[PDB]
Amino acid sequence: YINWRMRVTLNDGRQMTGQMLAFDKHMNLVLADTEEFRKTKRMQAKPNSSTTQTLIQEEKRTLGLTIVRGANIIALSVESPPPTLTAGPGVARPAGRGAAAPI
Amino acid sequence: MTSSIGIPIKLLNEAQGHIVTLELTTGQTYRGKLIEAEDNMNVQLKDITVTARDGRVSHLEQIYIRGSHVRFFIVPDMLRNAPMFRSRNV
Amino acid sequence: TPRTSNLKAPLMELSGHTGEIFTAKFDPTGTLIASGSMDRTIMLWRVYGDCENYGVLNGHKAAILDLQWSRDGDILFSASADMHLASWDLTTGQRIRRYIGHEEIINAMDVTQRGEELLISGSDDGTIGIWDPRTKNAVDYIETDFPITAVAVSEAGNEIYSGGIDNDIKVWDIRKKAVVHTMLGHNDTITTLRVSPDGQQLLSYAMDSTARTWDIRPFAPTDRHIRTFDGAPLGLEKNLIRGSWSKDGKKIAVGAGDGTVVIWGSDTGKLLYKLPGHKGTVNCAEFAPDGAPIILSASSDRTMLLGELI
Amino acid sequence: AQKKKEWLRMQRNRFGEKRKGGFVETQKADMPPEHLRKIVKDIGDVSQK
Amino acid sequence: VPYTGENLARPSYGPANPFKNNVLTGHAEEMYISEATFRAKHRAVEAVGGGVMRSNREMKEVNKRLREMREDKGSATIADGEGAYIGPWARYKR
Amino acid sequence: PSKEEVEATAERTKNALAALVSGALAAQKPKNVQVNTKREATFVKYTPSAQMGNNTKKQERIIKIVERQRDPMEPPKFKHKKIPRGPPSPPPPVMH
Amino acid sequence: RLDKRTGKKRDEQLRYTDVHVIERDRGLSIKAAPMSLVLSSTKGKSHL
Amino acid sequence: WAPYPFDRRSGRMVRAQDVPLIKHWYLEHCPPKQPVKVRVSYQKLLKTYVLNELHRKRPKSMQKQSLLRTLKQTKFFQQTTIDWVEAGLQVCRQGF
RNA sequence: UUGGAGUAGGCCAGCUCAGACCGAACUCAUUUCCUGCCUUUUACCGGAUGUGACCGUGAGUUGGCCUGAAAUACUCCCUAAUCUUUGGAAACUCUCUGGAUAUCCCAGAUU
Repeated sequence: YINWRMRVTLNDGRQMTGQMLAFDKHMNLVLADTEEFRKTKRMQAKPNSSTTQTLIQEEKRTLGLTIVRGANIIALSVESPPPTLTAGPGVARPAGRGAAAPI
Repeated sequence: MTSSIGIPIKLLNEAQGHIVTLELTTGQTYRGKLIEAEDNMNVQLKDITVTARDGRVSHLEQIYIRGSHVRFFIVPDMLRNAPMFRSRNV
Repeated sequence: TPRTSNLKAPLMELSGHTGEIFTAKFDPTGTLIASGSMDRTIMLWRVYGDCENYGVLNGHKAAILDLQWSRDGDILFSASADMHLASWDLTTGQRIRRYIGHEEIINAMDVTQRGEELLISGSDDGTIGIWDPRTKNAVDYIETDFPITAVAVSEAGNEIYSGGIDNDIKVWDIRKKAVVHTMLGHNDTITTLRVSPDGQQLLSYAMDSTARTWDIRPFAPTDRHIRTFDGAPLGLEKNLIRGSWSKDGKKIAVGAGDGTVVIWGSDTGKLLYKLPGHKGTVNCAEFAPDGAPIILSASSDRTMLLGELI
Repeated sequence: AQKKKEWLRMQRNRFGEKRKGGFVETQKADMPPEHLRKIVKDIGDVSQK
Repeated sequence: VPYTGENLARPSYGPANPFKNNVLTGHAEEMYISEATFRAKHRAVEAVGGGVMRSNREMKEVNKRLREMREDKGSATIADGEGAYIGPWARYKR
Repeated sequence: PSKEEVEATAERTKNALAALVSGALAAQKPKNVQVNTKREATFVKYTPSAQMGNNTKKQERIIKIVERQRDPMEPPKFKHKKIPRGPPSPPPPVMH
Repeated sequence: RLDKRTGKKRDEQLRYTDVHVIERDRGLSIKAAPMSLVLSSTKGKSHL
Repeated sequence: WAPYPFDRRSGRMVRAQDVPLIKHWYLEHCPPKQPVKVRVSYQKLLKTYVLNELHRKRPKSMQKQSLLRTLKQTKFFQQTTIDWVEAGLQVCRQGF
């Protein structure tokens, strides 16, 4: 499953997605073109509605080539897949069906 | 069964002399030149601009950080093309 | 005759096999021809542009009696008298794998063009084999008492039409491993079994030189016949002559032992064509699947004729 | 039953691997040396008609 | 055309001659068949027993009478004298 | 003539002359030993006519024709005969 | 491709940076010869 | 430090006539105090070696048919194993 | 540590490619010249220049033979004592900051 594009759940609930390159016995991941995904539960209170909207808003960050330790990994999830025949000795030429037998 | 050094630790050994950014599990973020690295992820750095979640912006020189207290490094993009990531045909 | 199709010539030869050509097919796109022969090779030709031989597959220990393009057009399927089947990658030209377990010569083989992908291998040990094209072992096999020379898979993907030396077209259910009904009328061994492009009629040519079209629709009368066609004699060779349907289903073509391809109208019954040009038994007569009036004949004079219908 | 036997025999004869060219092929084998000895002794000085 | 059915269906007009072959003795054309077909048909004509319906046990019986008509093959471990190996050079009694 | 007819005639004439070159090269230096063990048979469908009196329709024949195995050591079998020249083609009218 | 070599030629030194025909025939270097290579240290860091 | 092929421990086998046993005698410097005839023979063997190397031909070679294998393909030649003296007597009598 | 696809050795024959070192070895013929010896030319002399043959060689591939082995066997790549893998957790409260702002609630930080 080397080079498959994967998403990683971090210890503090963060997400680390991108193109994984390597792993070892301690489950430490070399992960290319990495995007860190963060969730915060905001109480967006509209000025007209008294009910504060509970919304888990999403914020982005780019890091590139990353190396995460296995002591802080939780789970490993699939994100997405990564983004000799010789010629013959035969010949071809025009031909006709010959003279059909007149029946 | 000789203890082979893992590819992540090999990439960390490649990353010395470059500018790396370390995020710890104890809340600190360091941007600095990786001077020294070990097989158990203990790292000695030079430049280290500091950034935490509570906003502890500071600058100083020389640090030793143990590998158990860290979460993850970020290393330059060009280290993706290291020779360790090319499959040696055996 | 003026030009009808987009060919370099109105009719032209393809040669280079050193043995009898037993089966020839078409790309689902209609741009590639794959032919297997007595000389244990498969030749891959390009129809359009310059008519160029572009591939040879060499993995089989005996004559290749069948080969079938997949639903996409990158995988080739070979049934061969070395008691094997084979799946071939037509990008690297290598063999993907071999399918092993048949105890006699495989005469027929079919893949499902709709739904899940399966392989239908009838063989002289009286065995139909249902194979998955990813595992080298058979998913299932239905055992009969007579050698089977022609198989076909239905549109629904659960019915197997099997013809053999018992002079009957048997319709079996895959999940039940039992014949749902037998279809009689022939008196010599069935050589081909082709379902219509719409799936409403069945064509069956046999060794009595009669090609029969049958009503195949599930709510049909007791006699599931339609029509009988004469004029395609089988000569001295007892080959497995395989016919085909046109895309619109109006015409049927069957190779003859005189070197001719006899084309009838499926609904009217007139002898629309008797095409000469071969010095041996025409083993295969195929229509272009991409709406073209193109007929390909493969014959045991080691040759194929690509012609247009005018 | 007899048709089945005839069909099986005909197809095994035609499409068997042992008869790739129509016939059973063997390797060119070595003759006993006395065959050549007798030939050379018999023809001699090539003086007999 | 001229390979369609209505072209082959029309006959040649006019009367018939009241009074062709490739060679001087007949018509000979080049044909392509399998080697096994020619061998099997030539064998069916040539072999005395081509046809005549017969299973394995009575064919083995005919082989047994044919074998006991022949001379004794001999013993291969006897190198000299009576009982010496003659083998396939044993002739049929007549 | 246009390039199409010119190149078609070039192909036809060079195929004929290539056959002649192959024949001349075969004649010029023989290939030491003149044997060919790739003796592939030719099958002929021969339909007999009626001859020598009787007019019964004989059964048609399938004939296997194979080249005969020739001794590689055999010299040329027959001498060459010097036959005088035949008459020329009929001469044309003299159009003076 | 050096192991596809037969005769006395497989006993020849490779001499990669000797490319002058004088260098090949005399068996010695006559010119300076630059190369740029990626070589690894003991710790595993590649340098140019 | 032994000369070829004695510094090897594996190799390919060569033809018996392809082993020159005394070639290094005249590829090396001649011993001191030879007769004039021996020195002249050394120099002429050197001349033969140098002319062999200067005219070292290596053009393209096409499909070469082996004579003995082509003869072995036919029915007119069989194969056996005999004493070399018997083969020499046969060859001499045949040529006679 | 495992899966997937594979199946031995010896020999024979065909085919394709390879001199550049196919060949750690060495011949013959021949075109065009120049030289030598020569009454004439075959056969010769010995240099150049090309051009062919012949005695051999290697690799790949296909078919066959011989002795076996018999799902045995072999094969390739591949995936509890501190620095990770035998958890300093769990739970709740207080304080502070922001939104709401009269509170409840929640996010972050800290104990």
